[PDB]
Amino acid sequence: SITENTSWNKEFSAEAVNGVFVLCKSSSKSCATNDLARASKEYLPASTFKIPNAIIGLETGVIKNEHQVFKWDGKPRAMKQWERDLTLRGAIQVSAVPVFQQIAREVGEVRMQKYLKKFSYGNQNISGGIDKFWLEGQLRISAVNQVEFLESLYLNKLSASKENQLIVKEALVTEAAPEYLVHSKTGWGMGVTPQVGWWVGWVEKETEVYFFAFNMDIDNESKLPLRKSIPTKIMESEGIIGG
Amino acid sequence: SITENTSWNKEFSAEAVNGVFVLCKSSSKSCATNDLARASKEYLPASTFKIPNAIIGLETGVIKNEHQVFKWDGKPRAMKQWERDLTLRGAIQVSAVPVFQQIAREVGEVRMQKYLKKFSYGNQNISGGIDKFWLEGQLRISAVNQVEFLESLYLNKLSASKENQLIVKEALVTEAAPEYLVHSKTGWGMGVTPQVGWWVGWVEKETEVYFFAFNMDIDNESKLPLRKSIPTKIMESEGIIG
Ligand SMILES: *C(=O)[C@@H]([C@@H]1N=C(C(=O)O)[C@@H](S[C@@H]2CN[C@H](C(=O)N(C)C)C2)[C@@H]1C)[C@@H](C)O
Ligand SMILES: *C(=O)[C@@H]([C@@H]1N=C(C(=O)O)[C@@H](S[C@@H]2CN[C@H](C(=O)N(C)C)C2)[C@@H]1C)[C@@H](C)O
Repeated sequence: SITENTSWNKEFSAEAVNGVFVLCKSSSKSCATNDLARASKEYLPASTFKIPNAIIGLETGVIKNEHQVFKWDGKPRAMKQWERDLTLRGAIQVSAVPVFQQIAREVGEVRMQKYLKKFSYGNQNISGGIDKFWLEGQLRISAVNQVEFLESLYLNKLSASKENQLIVKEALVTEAAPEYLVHSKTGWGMGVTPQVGWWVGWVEKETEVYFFAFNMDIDNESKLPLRKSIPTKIMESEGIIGG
Repeated sequence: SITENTSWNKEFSAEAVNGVFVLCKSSSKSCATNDLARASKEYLPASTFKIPNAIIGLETGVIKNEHQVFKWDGKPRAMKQWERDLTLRGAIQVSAVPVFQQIAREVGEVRMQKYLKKFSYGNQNISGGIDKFWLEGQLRISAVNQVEFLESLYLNKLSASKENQLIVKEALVTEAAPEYLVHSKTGWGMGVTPQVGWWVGWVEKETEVYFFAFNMDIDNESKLPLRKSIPTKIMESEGIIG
């Protein structure tokens, strides 16, 4: 149920990219990858962890509803993009880590641990501090596991209410056309070596659905756009993205 | 306390059309329009009815859940874009009336009437045949009432499950950026005279929300793009777009 698509490393060679793409039609029982070994290798989730963190935040009541506004207290934040009040969708889409760090502290270790067990989320290792484990701690997850987790979310089959799964799904829409709809989330983990870049999500086109996860080593910061463009080119070539 | 902004009319006269835009910031208690009278006048909803129809289809269980596929039976349809299997978002986004006429049939008049009452939807008149009333029947709704209805949907305050309100909201997304999200639906009602063009929806911009509803008299298909361009120009003047 996972096959190595040699037809794909051609897209990684031009930019000298060490990375993996996993692409599954309908279910995680029909996947292909450019690299079987790397597909199952676990990497720091970085900002992709905002997807389970948001679901857990809602399930525990730490996050009130999709209308909650996370107010900026005026204190300097690492990125200018974070120095403003944010909705839940805004916090996710601009990757506002201080909002999610506060959410993780309020969830707490015991509940965080349990929910990552219920979600089968990577190595389920939350060592390194309740507000740091997905940034520079021990949590690790593979591209295959990402696509299993997102398929569950799409189907409302995670161990969470359908309502809370639906709230997080709308928060992840990144491209909307009358032809197709994309839900997705990037990551850049600078707290590990090599640094890791992610783009994960799913595409609904016509009456089909494709789940994907991409990660790569980030050799330098100017390579960051490849985390979306390489998988985008692959999916465009297969007809998955595009009208 | 809806306010009249007469300067907005320049956008209609620039394009030789008659119509109304209603725009509200935060809630339906802070609204402005170019034409106070027309803002409250009721017009056939046409394809904008797919919003309540979708919600009612899910509430009644006619639509199983968000992943329902509406299979095309091979019989010819009025638009080639409807001759295919469609998801709920697909059917809404291409305005596939045959899908919604089958939903309305299965819902039935008694349940359709009950929900339009709960939703305070226009004159709630579903005379005209169960699969025709919003296309050539007696149903009529104003721009103000569309904004009130969509405000209730945004807030999950319609008389339907939160889940089903969320499902239809995702089906209505038409533009997405990290801090800017648009949910919207067009309409063209040619089963009435004059014909009516609509665009209704709401914009979530940073932490603010703006609800809107636009309609205009349509001679024919050629003026349909104005349903988006006139609202876009007014909302730009209000600082919402850029
Ligand atoms: C997540 O993995 C980490 C964050 N992801 C980043 C990235 O993808 O560049 C940055 S935050 C960045 C601020 N400008 C961007 C934006 O506003 N949009 C793309 C909408 C995102 C950061 C390193 C971290 C939070 O773990
Ligand atoms: C609804 O008001 C009516 C429909 N609205 C139409 C319109 O706005 O032109 C047409 S269907 C139209 C065909 N192409 C459009 C589209 O976005 N795609 C093909 C992607 C949809 C129709 C008269 C009616 C169904 O009530």
